[PDB]
Amino acid sequence: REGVFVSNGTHWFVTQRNFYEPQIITTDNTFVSGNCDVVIGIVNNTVYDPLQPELDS
Amino acid sequence: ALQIPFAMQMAYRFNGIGVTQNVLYENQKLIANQFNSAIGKIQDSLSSTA
Ligand SMILES: *[C@@H]1O[C@H](CO)[C@@H](O)[C@H](O)[C@H]1NC(C)=O
Ligand SMILES: *[C@@H]1O[C@H](CO)[C@@H](O)[C@H](O)[C@H]1NC(C)=O
Ligand SMILES: *[C@@H]1O[C@H](CO)[C@@H](O)[C@H](O)[C@H]1NC(C)=O
Repeated sequence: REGVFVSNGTHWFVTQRNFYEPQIITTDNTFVSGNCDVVIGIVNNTVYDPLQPELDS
Repeated sequence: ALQIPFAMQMAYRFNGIGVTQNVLYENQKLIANQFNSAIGKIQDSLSSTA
């Protein structure tokens, strides 16, 4: 949403671009646009939805 | 100097003009061809006249 995706080697995070502070990737750290086919160098990784545990109550 | 991939540098230059970075990645081949073509016009502009 504003930041970079980065990986430590095993896990994927999102950071602000001027200081390394790794956050878990979520539907509110991010925004969608379209299918995966269009984008060069896209990677397969899980995005966490913060509503899913709460709506599961 | 901090390295960054050129298509990711261009995404952060697109966010700088208020155009959301997916508008680059979804059009990256078009934007690359328009840039390569526009540098080609500079060679003609400087070759054909002083
Ligand atoms: C990457 O970060 C996660 C944070 O939970 C950690 O579990 C994992 O060991 C790290 N991997 C490496 C290669 O450092
Ligand atoms: C990045 O470079 C490597 C080695 O040249 C290549 O295998 C890979 O396809 C390149 N990345 C993309 C997005 O094509
Ligand atoms: C990404 O994941 C989907 C669903 O598991 C799969 O169809 C696709 O082939 C994967 N692509 C790569 C590059 O692993």
